[PDB]
Amino acid sequence: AQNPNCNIMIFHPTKEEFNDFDKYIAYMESQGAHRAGLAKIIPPKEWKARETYDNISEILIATPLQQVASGRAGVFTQYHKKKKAMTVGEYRHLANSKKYQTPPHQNFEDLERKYWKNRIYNSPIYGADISGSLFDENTKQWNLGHLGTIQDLLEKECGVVIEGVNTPYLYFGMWKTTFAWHTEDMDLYSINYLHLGEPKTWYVVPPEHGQRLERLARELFPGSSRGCGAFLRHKVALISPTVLKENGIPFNRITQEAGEFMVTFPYGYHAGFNHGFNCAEAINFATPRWIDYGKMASQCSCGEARVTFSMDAFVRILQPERYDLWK
Ligand SMILES: Cc1cc2nc[nH]c2cc1C
Ligand SMILES: O=C(O)CNC(=O)C(=O)O
Ligand code: NI
Ligand SMILES: [Zn+2]
Repeated sequence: AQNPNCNIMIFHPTKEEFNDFDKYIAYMESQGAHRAGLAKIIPPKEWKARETYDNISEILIATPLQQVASGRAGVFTQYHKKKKAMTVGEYRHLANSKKYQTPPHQNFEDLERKYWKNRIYNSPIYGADISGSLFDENTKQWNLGHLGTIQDLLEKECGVVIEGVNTPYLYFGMWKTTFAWHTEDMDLYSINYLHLGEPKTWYVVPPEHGQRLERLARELFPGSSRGCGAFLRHKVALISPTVLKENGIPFNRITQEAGEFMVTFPYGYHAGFNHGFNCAEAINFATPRWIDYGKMASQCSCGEARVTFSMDAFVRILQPERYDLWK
């Protein structure tokens, strides 16, 4: 078996290898990349997402989210308080203000220490889940707005035709902005391109060990666990690497820099934080190997977790018992 220790692998495709997206994902998996739950892909040196990021300041963040923490430094939840709309230019200015800017630090490790020590005492503002794309329409390779759709994957594999669409989201971050422990909707893959700005640090649990994270989460957030059989779907729970280590949970970490892709694999729990002002674009996707994970995906039915229009069809076809129980 390839990659038995479930290490995060880093790939450097040539421009020739960067032409066929599906083929390269399959190649990464042939090398065991999926066992980690997360992989980094550094694009060919000749490749660009777009010519410049010069004129993005007029993008609107209709509903910026203030991420307010509760708990202790290594075990906390966050809720999102909606704020008034602001442009990306205004958001960038806010991110660089004295109140919100990245503190002095020695290196990524020092900054990581500061994040876990001090995160809960601040409430950074995140621009999340903004439908759109910053890929130039003429970018032919790894254009996250031009991927084959999950609906077409399901149709090719299973012969069922379903409603629904599949488009990218933009994420504008600042220092300490946080993404909670989660797998993707329907335990899909995701791909994430860091367009510009400061780095993003990721933590990930190997898919084969996901239940270990679930069990720890039930112990650490016992009320939440009683309220919902899949409360990590709510995307509000954080657990630090120190607490994971103390509880013997297998995980890895890596920092993504501007110009790099990350892929998360089916049922790879991940969490992380932004180092400073940045912009990422992400979208879910599927492969034939995903289908069995989609069938097994745990669902929130307490009502807290958002179920998109397109998710409906996934549940209806892959999980008809769970769907009927909904209805
Ligand atoms: C181990 C395991 C547990 C799961 N629970 C939901 N999907 C799953 C997929 C795997 C692989
Ligand atoms: O970047 C973020 O804020 C969170 N992104 C993801 O969880 C992802 O791409 O799968
Ligand atoms: Ni994700
Ligand atoms: Zn729930």
